[PDB]
Amino acid sequence: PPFEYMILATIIANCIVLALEQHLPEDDKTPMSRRLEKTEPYFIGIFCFEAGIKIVALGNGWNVMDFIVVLSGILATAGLRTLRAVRVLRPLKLVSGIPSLQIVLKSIMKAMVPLLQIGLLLFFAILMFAIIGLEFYSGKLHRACFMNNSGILEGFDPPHPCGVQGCPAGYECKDWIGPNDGITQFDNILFAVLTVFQCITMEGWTTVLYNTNDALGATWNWLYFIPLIIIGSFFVLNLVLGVLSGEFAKVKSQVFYWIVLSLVALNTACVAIVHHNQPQWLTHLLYYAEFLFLGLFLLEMSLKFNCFDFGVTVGSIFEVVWAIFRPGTSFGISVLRALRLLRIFKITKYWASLRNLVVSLMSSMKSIISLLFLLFLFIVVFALLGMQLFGGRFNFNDGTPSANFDTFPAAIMTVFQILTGEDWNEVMYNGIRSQGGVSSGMWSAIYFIVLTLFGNYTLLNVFLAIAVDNLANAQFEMCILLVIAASSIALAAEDPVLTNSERNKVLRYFDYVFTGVFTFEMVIKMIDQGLILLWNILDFVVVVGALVAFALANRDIKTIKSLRVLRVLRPLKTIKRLPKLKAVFDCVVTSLKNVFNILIVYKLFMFIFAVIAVQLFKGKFFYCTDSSKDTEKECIGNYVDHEKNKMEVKGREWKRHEFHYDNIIWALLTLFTVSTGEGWPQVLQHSVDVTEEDRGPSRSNRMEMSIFYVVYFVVFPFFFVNIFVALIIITFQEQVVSPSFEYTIMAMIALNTVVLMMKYYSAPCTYELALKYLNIAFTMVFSLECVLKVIAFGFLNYFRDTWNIFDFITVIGSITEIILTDSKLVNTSGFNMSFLKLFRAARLIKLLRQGYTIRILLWTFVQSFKALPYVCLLIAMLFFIYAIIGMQVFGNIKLDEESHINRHNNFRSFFGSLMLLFRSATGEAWQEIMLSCLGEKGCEPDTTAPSGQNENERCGTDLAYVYFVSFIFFCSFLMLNLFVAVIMDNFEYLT
Amino acid sequence: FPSAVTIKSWVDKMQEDLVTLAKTASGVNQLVDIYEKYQDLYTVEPNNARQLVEIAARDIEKLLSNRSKALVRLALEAEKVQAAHQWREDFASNEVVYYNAKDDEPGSQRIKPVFIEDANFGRQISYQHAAVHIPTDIYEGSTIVLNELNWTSALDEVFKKNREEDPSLLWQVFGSATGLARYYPASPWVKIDLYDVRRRPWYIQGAASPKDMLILVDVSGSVSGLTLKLIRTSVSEMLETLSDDDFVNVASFNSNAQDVSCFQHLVQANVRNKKVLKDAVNNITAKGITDYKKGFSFAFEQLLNYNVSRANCNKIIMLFTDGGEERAQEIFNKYNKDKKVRVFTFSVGQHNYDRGPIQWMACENKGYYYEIPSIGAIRINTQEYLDVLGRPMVLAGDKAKQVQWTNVYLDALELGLVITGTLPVFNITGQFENKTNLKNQLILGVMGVDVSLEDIKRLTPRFTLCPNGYYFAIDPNGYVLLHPNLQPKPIGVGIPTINSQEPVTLDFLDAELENDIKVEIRNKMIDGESGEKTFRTLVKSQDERYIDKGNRTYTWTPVNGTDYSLALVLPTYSFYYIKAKLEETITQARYSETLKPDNFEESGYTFIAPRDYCNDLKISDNNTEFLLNFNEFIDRKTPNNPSCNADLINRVLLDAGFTNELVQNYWSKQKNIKGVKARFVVTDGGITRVYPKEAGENWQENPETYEDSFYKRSLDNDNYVFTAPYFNKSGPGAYESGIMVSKAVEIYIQGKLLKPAVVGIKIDVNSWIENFTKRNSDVMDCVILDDGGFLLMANHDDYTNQIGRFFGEIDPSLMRHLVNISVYAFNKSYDYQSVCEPGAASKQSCITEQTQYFFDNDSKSFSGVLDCGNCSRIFHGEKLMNTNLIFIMVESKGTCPCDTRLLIQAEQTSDGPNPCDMVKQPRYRKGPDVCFDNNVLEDYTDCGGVSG
Ligand SMILES: *[C@@H]1O[C@H](CO)[C@@H](O[C@@H]2O[C@H](CO)[C@@H](O[C@@H]3O[C@H](CO)[C@@H](O[C@@H]4O[C@H](CO)[C@@H](O)[C@H](O)[C@H]4NC(C)=O)[C@H](O)[C@H]3NC(C)=O)[C@H](O)[C@H]2NC(C)=O)[C@H](O)[C@H]1NC(C)=O
Ligand SMILES: *[C@@H]1O[C@H](CO)[C@@H](O[C@@H]2O[C@H](CO)[C@@H](O)[C@H](O)[C@H]2NC(C)=O)[C@H](O)[C@H]1NC(C)=O
Ligand SMILES: *[C@@H]1O[C@H](CO)[C@@H](O)[C@H](O)[C@H]1NC(C)=O
Ligand SMILES: [Ca+2]
Ligand SMILES: [Ca+2]
Repeated sequence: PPFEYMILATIIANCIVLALEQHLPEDDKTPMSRRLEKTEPYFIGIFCFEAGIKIVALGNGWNVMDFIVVLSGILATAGLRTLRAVRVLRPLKLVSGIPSLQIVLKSIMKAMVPLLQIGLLLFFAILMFAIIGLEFYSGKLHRACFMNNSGILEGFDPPHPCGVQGCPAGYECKDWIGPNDGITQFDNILFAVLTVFQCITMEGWTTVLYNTNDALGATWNWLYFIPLIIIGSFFVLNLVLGVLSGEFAKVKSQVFYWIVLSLVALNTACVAIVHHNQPQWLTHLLYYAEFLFLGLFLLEMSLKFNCFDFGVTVGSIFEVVWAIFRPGTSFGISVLRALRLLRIFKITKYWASLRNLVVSLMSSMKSIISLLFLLFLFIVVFALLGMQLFGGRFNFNDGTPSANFDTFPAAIMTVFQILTGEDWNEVMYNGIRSQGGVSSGMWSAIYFIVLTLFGNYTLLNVFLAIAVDNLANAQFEMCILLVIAASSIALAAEDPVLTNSERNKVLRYFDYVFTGVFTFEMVIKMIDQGLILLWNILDFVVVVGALVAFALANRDIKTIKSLRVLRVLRPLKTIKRLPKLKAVFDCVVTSLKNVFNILIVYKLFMFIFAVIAVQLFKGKFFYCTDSSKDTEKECIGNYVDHEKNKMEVKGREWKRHEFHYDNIIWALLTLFTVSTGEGWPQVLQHSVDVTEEDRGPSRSNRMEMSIFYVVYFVVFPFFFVNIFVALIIITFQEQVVSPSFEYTIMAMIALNTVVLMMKYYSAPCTYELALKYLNIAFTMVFSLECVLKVIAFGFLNYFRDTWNIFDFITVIGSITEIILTDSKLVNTSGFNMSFLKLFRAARLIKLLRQGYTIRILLWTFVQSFKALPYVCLLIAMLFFIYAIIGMQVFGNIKLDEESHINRHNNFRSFFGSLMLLFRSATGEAWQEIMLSCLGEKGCEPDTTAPSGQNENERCGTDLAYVYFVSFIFFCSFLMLNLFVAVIMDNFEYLT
Repeated sequence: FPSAVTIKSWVDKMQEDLVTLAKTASGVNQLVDIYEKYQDLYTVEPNNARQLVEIAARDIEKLLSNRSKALVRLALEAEKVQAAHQWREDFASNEVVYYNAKDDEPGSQRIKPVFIEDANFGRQISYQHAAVHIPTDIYEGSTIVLNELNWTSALDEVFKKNREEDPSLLWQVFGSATGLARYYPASPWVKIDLYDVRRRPWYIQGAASPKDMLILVDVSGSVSGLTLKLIRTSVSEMLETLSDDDFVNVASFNSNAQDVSCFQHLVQANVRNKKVLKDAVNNITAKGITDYKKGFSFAFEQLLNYNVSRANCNKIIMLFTDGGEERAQEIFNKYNKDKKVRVFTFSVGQHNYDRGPIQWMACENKGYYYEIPSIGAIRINTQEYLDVLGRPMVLAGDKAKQVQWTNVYLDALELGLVITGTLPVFNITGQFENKTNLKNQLILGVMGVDVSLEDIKRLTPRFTLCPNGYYFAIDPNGYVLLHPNLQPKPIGVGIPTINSQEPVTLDFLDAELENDIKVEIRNKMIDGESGEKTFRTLVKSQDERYIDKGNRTYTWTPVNGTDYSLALVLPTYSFYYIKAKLEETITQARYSETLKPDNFEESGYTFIAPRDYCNDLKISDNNTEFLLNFNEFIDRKTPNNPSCNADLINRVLLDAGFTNELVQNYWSKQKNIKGVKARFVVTDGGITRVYPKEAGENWQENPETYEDSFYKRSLDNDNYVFTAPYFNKSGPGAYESGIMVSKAVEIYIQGKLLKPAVVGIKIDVNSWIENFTKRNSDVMDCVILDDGGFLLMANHDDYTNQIGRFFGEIDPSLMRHLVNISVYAFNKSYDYQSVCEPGAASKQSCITEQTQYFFDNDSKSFSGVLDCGNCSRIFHGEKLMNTNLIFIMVESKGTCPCDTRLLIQAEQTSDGPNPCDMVKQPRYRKGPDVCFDNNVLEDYTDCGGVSG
């Protein structure tokens, strides 16, 4: 019957109505929202009517949902927590309307059985670091130095905690609410779990590390935070993709063709030369050439990826005609004709390879059309829930944020941003603040935690669906080696600032003898091999560069420094010496060769998107320092600045946003930064506000520009990125004894863990006494159990098991901690013993695995570091090399606030450089760091080497672009290779 | 309890002793005898009040006429110069030469002036050119500012010509509508400089006619957050542009329209009402659903009241919203069918709501549309409606060119209290052929000229009349142009809690004690008419401690040039004054010889009055070097006095001769008296002589005779007057000075009463207390009080330590009972110009409640019993004859264990009077009779959004 289609149309109309209304703060309603409320009974009338029709003949979980919805609806109009089960959940009944989406939903929910079990480990690993950080960071983040002396407030825009460090410029610190308005701190177990979880997703973890860095000291906090990123997120992300694959496993002339192929190579060059402030004659030339190309393409269409070249060529005529009658914005569709660059492979061979690639691509793309729609329905439901929860509540005294839930497009944009996982902590802070603050609004973090968990469950199932389809489309050496290590070590112990200091004084001669040994190896190898009769050329160029640097060492301030960078290649020659590292390098190179074909089409699509974005935005990203001025002519002079409640006089400057689309190269860089995922909400905010070619931006001028970023995020990161890992995997298949005592000890340690997770700040004194007494009782019980085990099992044979040895180690450490905790005259405030708390916080390390949690894991249960974890040595070498290069190049930049090169993050020291590189690899503000490490920057003062010049030359180079881009590209590629190597490790187990 | 007759006899003995000692020591009778025995070195002349008031009014009118002539010349020349301009688009080849102030660039070249030091200005000035002030937000070098500088450079010639015509001319300034101000003479500008010439009160008063502004604030839910505080700041800044001739009210609406404050109708928009409205607006919350119809109907109803006093002029509605879809066309088609009310609308905050209906209703009712997206735009967008309001004024033509005078305000360039003339300047370009009429509906700017209050004070001499007499001029609003109680400080309002913009508007009824006769006189003066009234009133002394009753004669007349009204207050015994007639140099030399400081041991320490005797004599505020300068000048300058007025000199030398001969003939006979510590005489000439030269360093009195509180107190009273010393070690003299007494010298020349001087002594406290004993009696204490309830001494020798203290601050019960039985009367006032210590939540200025006590009845004996609870307090009270002292005896307070709240008569900070009910019965005032609105020729086809 057609009675079902009428219900479907009604559901569509109700979804459209729900997508129309907006929420205003403080019981305010727009006049349009009154009309929508008028048609509440009409929509629910037939939803209650359909229940009666289906109840007189039927007497599944979807009918339950519809009944719940209608029951909540009828009770909602009698008068409000009940107006959420009938509104935000109503679009979900579209799934029950049709059986296709019902079958699709059953395909993705049947793959979560191995995923829910392994996700329990992530919660249990989060519980570890929550307890560990609770005993070390509790209540130690409540002192930030303001000292206004006039308004007893202010200070630093990011508040700087004192702890035991002391604010350098002076000041003193009274009570402080907390780092992120008192939300991101380890006060109790619930706060610690949220802080650990929000930094296991690599969002704001650096801010958390730095907040505890200047409150306790920069010595041991890295030991807590680096493993939390490595063993917390790197392993879990690897584990979920590993276990998800576990279920997956088991005209006709050639001359005319050449002419038309070369002709389309000029259409792309004509749209790739468009740039801001181009000459007017260039504009006229391109205006003529566009019409000429369109006419020629239409003529050859009349004469004659045939379908792709059909709509694209025809679309240009419509685009030119439609825009002619409306002078203004020009979206651009002509560059879509560039897809014919794929049909050029037959000339350069590998044509069949591109055919297989493109066939797999279109086959995989479609295989997700139903899952993508099912994905979008959940996005709509979550956006509606956020509107019902945070709608009209983000109107703060400082202005409403760009990521709000006031209107349906805004809520959709915010939900999409949180799903991409970028800056979701900021939106969660805003929601917590809106719902009341830390005192009463912490219940709204559940919405963002649940939504974030679905963002990973989103890409996981989409990646799984790609791989399933992709199979269907498949048919004296030691001494010379040690002298390299000594030279590499000597490369790291330098001061980039103090060019003439004792360390450099004693290191120049060390470098001289290293070069002497290297040239001895040079000279001894020119007789055995007879020159020429490969990386030996690399060794030769390194040695000749060293010789040249020595030659013109004895002008010498900037020219000679570039030659000294060549010595950072000393760790590279270790690859040839080690056969075990040579194999890993060979595997990396062959993996790059195997996947290089997809990189070509990826680059082509990136070029197309950048060309589209150049015409879409171009010179619209300019702005003036004060919002009043809208053009460069008026943006001149001085203006009064009311920012941050402080009145000041500043000069007006016509500036440009850091990341823009003026050139093709600038657009490519911006798109790459967006693809990495960092800073893309800011780019979207800048792009939405564009007004005209040479005018200042106006907020939310055109919100339709977010469609570009939605399509870009659907295509490039969500689809092309996991095509690499999927196709690499495709080319991969072919290569004491009593029961009561045992029960009590297992149950007793459960109580100790519970006792462990109840310490909290500002607890009553009697609470602390009870906690201490419980700890003492548990320690005594453990000592009694250990002495019983020793008596009944023999002292020497007691340590015959690793678990028993570990348990005995903690018990002795527990006794030592208990005795020394109270102490008396041996307080020794200097000798503050704290590391023995690790045994108390690791008792659960043994309490775990009641069954087989490890076995539940795949990479952890099966041999992890069998042989493939040898690739980890290659990543360490890359980090070392880039840290050395950064120290040598950017190591002398002057540190300042209001920039991403400062005391917390800089290149001054080797370990600071490694921390910066790790932060960039995880990805926090690597684009901002690259911006800070640019040319004409301040220079750190050189007390040594006295001279009459102060400014001399400006430190900071313009090679930061290539440096950072290449670094993160190499890091991502090596991470992908590490993942496929772990797949190597567990190949036998999964079969 | 002693008998009444015995106490009366004891009091009679004490008062007889005190009076006899004062009479025989001060030597008043000798001074009277000598004054009546000479009668030849001076003549008595009348002080006819009517002629004096007429002369002063004519002088003030002439001064304001000079200022009006200068203003007219400047305005006409500016109009003519601007009519012939070319509007060059480039100034790189033809640089503009001008001096920019506040400097320590392409398109223009600076000027380096000499900056000589010149009198009548406290700063460095240059007469060679005119300075230019450009506000921070406005950039010099743009086309508008460069064209303005080029066409306004022609005003320097007129500035110089005006200066040469009247050398006693203060700042002349032309305030451009562009934003820059060009003033002459050139002088450097005074943290962040927020000055803007378009917000100054004189510019606001010259830009447009008075208005009837009514502010509508949308307080629906959608305005909560940043836009709410933006709206609050915008409303405060908009209120800051309103003067005392405008009437304003603030309303809010969210599905219901109501007033944000206690006013309920249009109010006078003075400082108090403006502060009340600001405090009410800063405490509103956003909640509900907008309803434009209700709010607009409420505003239109409040603009059509006419029950209360209004301006009967520009009626404007300020709508502060964010956006919406409702247009409320029916409301506008109902109330203002003929469009008699302009509607100005503002869109505040960053939002994306529909601005269509807002713009439509803005520029359909002859109004304008403005946008305030941030804090920076608040200051500029809240002053631009005066361009719209001024279109009928410019369209009127020559009729709308009248010099207007502002309220007394502190000068922006640190010159003191000044008033400013004002004349608008019209864009007349294209009027030769009468074809443009498109940008000629805006004023070019406003011309202004400053008049210092010292110039007006110079035209009303006060040294020919007694210190109790004075002049004062009044406003049509009732404020005082000049008055003895007007001070160069801002008037306070509210309480100064901490966690030069406003004028000094002091009403006549707040300058001195209010009365029904005072109100009638003020009303008769405001509307403008001659008159004269003599009556009996109570006047407050200079120190806020005493109130005295005296007969006054008020003579007033209007100044014909302007709307001011001038009155002269003149008591009895002051219609005739002493004028010295003498021209022989021998007498002048023999009178001036007794003034050198070295000749003080045999004549007594002599003070001088820092009066303006002539230009070459500088006032130093030292009185140790001023006297030396004065007598050196009189021994050096020729007696003919070519440039030194001889009336003051002759008076001071005659009075010096009289005082010296009195000291030599009488005081030198008795070198020391056991009961007298110092003997002083203060005269109308301006000299105070203290017989004991030593006593000199203890004389903490103003050298000027006309500023001595005891002098006026003794002038008013017939009998002797006792002055209570200060308290809490306000200086030396608690025990080393004594109790001051005084007595006015009455003189009869030909049966005509004259009071030229006062004499008195400083009675030693020890001798008087010893005579009082003839001590530490715990059964009873006997005290002596004066007019004001101030202690002189007691019998416990513990009240004696707290000398000169209010009797209620130590024994509140007896003081309260004395007030209750109507032996003392008290009146409270408000001091709107008083420095206040900041409170909780430098120093600020706030209202202060002042109280004074004085004798109520003429009865002499007051006896009764105080009932303080389960105890009896028997007492008696007797007032000493021929003085201002009262002797009361009470029993010890220790017997009756009771203690009430202490009664304090001091500078009590306060916040009243409450202005919610003040506006219900406002004081009478007269508004301007000239209005400019509703011209048919007005364009009003330009909204605020079509231009954008
Ligand atoms: C007193 O009134 C007179 C007129 O009654 C007035 O003189 C007029 O001044 C304006 C400039 O402010 C002249 O405008 C010319 O015409 C247009 C309009 O400004 C300008 O062309 C561009 O116009 C756009 C907007 O339409 C503007 O954004 C842009 O800046 C303008 N300039 C460009 C693009 O270069 C012309 O440039 C401008 N002429 C020149 C030489 O710049 C009127 O022509 C003047 N009218 C007359 C009759 O002379 C005068 O300013 C008023 N006095 C004061 C103090 O303002
Ligand atoms: C406006 O600027 C112009 C150009 O600077 C002035 O015109 C010049 O004035 C000088 C001085 O009298 C003459 O010598 C030139 O011949 C004028 N014309 C030029 C330079 O082209 C003009 O005087 C200025 N307006 C006013 C009111 O000063
Ligand atoms: C200015 O006013 C005075 C009186 O105050 C008058 O005598 C004089 O004529 C006026 N004009 C000039 C130029 O002084
Ligand atoms: Ca991030
Ligand atoms: Ca609203």
